[PDB]
Amino acid sequence: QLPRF
Amino acid sequence: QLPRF
Amino acid sequence: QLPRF
Amino acid sequence: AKYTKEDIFRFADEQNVKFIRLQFTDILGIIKNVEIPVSQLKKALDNKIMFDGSSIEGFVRIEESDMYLFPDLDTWVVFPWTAEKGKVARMICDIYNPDMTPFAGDPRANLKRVLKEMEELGFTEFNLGPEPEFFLFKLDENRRPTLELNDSGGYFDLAPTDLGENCRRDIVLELEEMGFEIEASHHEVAPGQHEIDFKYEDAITACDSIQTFKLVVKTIARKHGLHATFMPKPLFGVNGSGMHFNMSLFNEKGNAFFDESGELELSQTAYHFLAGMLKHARGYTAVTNPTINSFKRLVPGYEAPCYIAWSGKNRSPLVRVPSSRGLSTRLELRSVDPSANPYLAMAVLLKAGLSGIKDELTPPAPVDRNIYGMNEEEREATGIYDLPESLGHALIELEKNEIIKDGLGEHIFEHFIEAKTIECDMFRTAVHPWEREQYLEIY
Amino acid sequence: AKYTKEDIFRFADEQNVKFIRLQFTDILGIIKNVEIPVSQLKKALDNKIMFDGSSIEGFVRIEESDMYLFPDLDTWVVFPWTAEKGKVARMICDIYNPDMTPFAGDPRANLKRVLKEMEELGFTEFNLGPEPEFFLFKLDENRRPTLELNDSGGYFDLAPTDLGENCRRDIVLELEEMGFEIEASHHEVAPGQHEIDFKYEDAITACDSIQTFKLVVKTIARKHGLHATFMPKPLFGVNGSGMHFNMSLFNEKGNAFFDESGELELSQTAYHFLAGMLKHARGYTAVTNPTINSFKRLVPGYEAPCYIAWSGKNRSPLVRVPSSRGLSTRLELRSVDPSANPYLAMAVLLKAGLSGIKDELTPPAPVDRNIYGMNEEEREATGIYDLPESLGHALIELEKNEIIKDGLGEHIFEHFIEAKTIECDMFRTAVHPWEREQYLEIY
Ligand SMILES: NC(=O)CC[C@H](N)C(=O)O
Ligand SMILES: NC(=O)CC[C@H](N)C(=O)O
Ligand SMILES: [Mg+2]
Ligand SMILES: [Mg+2]
Ligand SMILES: [Mg+2]
Ligand SMILES: [Mg+2]
Repeated sequence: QLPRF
Repeated sequence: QLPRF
Repeated sequence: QLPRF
Repeated sequence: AKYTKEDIFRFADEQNVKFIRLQFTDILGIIKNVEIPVSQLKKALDNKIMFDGSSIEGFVRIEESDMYLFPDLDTWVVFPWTAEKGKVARMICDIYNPDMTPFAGDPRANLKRVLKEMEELGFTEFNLGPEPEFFLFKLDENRRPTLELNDSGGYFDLAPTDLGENCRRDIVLELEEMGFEIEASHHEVAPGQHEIDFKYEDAITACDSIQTFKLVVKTIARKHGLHATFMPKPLFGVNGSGMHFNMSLFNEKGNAFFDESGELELSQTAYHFLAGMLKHARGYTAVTNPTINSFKRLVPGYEAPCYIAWSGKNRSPLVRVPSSRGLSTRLELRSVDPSANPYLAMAVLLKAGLSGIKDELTPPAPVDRNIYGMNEEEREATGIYDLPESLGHALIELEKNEIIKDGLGEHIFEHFIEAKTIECDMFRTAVHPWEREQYLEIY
Repeated sequence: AKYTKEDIFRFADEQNVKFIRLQFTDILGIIKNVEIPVSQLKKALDNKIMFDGSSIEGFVRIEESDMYLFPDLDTWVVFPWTAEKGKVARMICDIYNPDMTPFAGDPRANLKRVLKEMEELGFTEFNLGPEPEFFLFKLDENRRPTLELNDSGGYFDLAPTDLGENCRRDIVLELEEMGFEIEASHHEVAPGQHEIDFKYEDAITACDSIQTFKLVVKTIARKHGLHATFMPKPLFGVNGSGMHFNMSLFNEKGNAFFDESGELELSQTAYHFLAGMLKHARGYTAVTNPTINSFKRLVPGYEAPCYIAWSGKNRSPLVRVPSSRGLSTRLELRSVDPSANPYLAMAVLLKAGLSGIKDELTPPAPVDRNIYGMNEEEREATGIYDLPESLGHALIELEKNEIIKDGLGEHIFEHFIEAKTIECDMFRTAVHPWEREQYLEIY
């Protein structure tokens, strides 16, 4: 879902 | 006027 | 126009 | 009148001072000053010193303008770190036009004008207590600040301890020696973050104390090989620095915000002030948070305010009402950061509160349901609104609001807008290492 | 039909390939691939390979979804840098649902759907010629990119010269060997910036060639100890990198944009396409410029477009009409950057042009008076409008426009917005060294 953060 | 720039 | 300056 | 001319001359003679720093504050909040020998002191007390007023405009100055340097006698302070070759003293000065009229572009004169308006409406004084927070960083070999904090402390923790160091203790001791009314001092949530609280004084005196406190803290931190910074958010993922303002309005009888027979023991004047403060918060957010780094602090999860709401007990409300009552009744605004100009912030806040009182606006109901629980859409249905997310949006909100413009004055408003737009343009076109780390290899 | 299954088997047998990279492009534009041995090639040609389609969604993927890997026979290319232990070949593949239906979230399938709509309206093909520009940086000791450019060249200058190096010459030679139609190659305005031009092919073929060109250029630059980057603006104060698109629309007769009897030798179809492209430019600016760094390129003074206007000869227009006519009549869009996904950009541009043709919109008069001369207010009176200044504003414009949503599809639109809003938030809350060098000692 959100591994960028 | 613009020392910052 | 002026990339020298 | 605490001091007279003769008192100042006697002090200069007895303490053996040879230098006087006639200081003032520009639009951007930087402390500036003209330095004169003691032999000129008499002339300084005659309001005959001329200087370039355009410096008040900051870097956006264009034309040189001559202006007078009316000093304030009550602000006479002698610095202790002056060795023996003559001491150094300062007095905060007012800026006057050559036609013997106070300069409209001076933040202190603008605050005095707003206070005059408040007194015209019927009140006596506007007491303020600030809660500034600062970070301490270790210096490098070349006496340059680094990114390493002085200690890994905690909230109200006894982290610095005894046995040397404890820069907070030395700072508060020298502030007490210099003649500062310090209420308390403690360690903040972030490591290396410290807070020192003041006593409640008048608006002008509180702002002067804020400026002097910044100067003294920076000097003392530099003395012990440290860098004291008041940047709202020096580091990412860590708590920011705030300058919560506890304001109270007084009249002839006493505190105007206190009423034993009112709801929450608050007078109708306090509710009108709350309504005015909340209505125009989107307007003066730019003035209270004038830097780009400021809006990096206004993010959820670090106790900084993010929504326009008031409460008596909530996780990061925009306006908080402390439980203390009586003569200590006050309203706390938490969106202010140490980078803001105290005079401009006080002027705009007083203008908003005065407008709310004059219009007799009804404040919205307080929120205590953890507004962070819902999404933006689920809370936009009620009166909860978001603060501006960037300095550009805050500047737009300033350019829309008229009451804040009236409270700032045309000169200050125009120069502040020009400087902040230049700052925003400079930041927007820059290329940061974040962008390279995110796209240089991927694309 | 350029190749058949038997041709592919014969090629695999004769060139002795042992690895096949079935590749595709996700929403963010990153080239992804599944690697299979040559022994599975037959199965690959039977459209029986299963993989996880959620990877197309990028990092915002949640649930694993099985999807087929329909390959394209005409995209068979054998890589030359494979040593002797078996060669490596690739084929761009289409993504299909398990119910034998093309996946709506695949950019290539979306482009095919838009092309089907265009063919339904009456046209035959959409020829495109891209003009990608890239920067070359020197690697460090640890094979990491540095900030030092490979040469201090100039616009169309003979800077790399002969006698070794000249990475542009080696790149174009290997591209010609691999089977690429290269028109020309030259040095760009910025030092270390180079441009290579392609021949005009179909939309899908042009996008595939763009992806292969990026991959090959990066690999060859890494071969010679260099880093080739397609970042829109790697450095401040220097010219950015663009991917100008020269598009032409064809019908049964020939070029639909050419009319000897029309004004400027342009058909009414060309004018309708211009009107559609200009009307929705604020809408698809987000798709054509998806990275945060992209809007650092869209600043005045570096020949990048900044205003929604078209001209035949002007300093940085949004849409430019080249002087060539006949079968070479085309419209050039200059706002596209190499970081954009070619399929999504072509889909949205085709949708905008098709909507303009269907609505028969009248384009605004061309501007040739150096719009940069006036201020924003002096040009906002006319039809000149500003492009979005940040990714967030572009995302808002996307969320408002409906035709671009229809051209992207619901799946792609939702996932694109999600990923880009995350990118905005991450960048917004970060603390950059710019702030720690502008407000550190100051505040
Ligand atoms: N404990 C606290 O209230 C600290 C709040 C935080 N330091 C701020 O600047 O807002
Ligand atoms: N000479 C040119 O037109 C170069 C344009 C510039 N490199 C851009 O990216 O838009
Ligand atoms: Mg605190
Ligand atoms: Mg507080
Ligand atoms: Mg070019
Ligand atoms: Mg071009």
